[PDB]
Amino acid sequence: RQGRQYQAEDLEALQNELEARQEALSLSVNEGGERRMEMRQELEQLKQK
Amino acid sequence: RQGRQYQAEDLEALQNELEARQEALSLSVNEGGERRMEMRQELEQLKQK
Amino acid sequence: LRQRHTELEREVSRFEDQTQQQRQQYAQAKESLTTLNRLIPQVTLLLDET
Amino acid sequence: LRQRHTELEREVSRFEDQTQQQRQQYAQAKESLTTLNRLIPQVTLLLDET
Repeated sequence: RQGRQYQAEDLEALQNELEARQEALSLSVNEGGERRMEMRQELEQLKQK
Repeated sequence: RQGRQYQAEDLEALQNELEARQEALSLSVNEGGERRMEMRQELEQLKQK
Repeated sequence: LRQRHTELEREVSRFEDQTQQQRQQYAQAKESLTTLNRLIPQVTLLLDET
Repeated sequence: LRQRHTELEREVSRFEDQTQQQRQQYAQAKESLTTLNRLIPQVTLLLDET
């Protein structure tokens, strides 16, 4: 499902790798939405103007 | 470390509640950010006025 | 408008306090949940209190 | 300002997409981690491939 055999024989390290990925999730989203959210307000402002 | 003796006999409910509280993390942080930046834009408008 | 600015600064302070408190607290909750789901994600069931 | 609206819509589309994808893939990887540490949180040691 992720990786194709991908060292399943002893996969411990990959979990820690995923933790980094997990972290990059929040960042990658927390920024993203905010940005669009930012422009949303600006967009509204622009519309009002 | 969390709790002092905290239903270690059957703790799954607590993991579920903490997942809910992480959803709350996301909701609250996004709401606070959007509200504060919108009112910062209102501050800017008031400044120009 | 200066009174509005003062109240707006008060509101900025309130939002920042709320955001801090919630983000810290729920981050420590995140750490605790990670410890549970790592060390004992039903490893207690493997133990089963047998 | 309407041209600014057009550019803003472009940016909104780009960020919306990027966030959708990134969150999907990262959530799937997160679910993969959960499946690991749920089905096999070193439960392979109890399996032990005996």
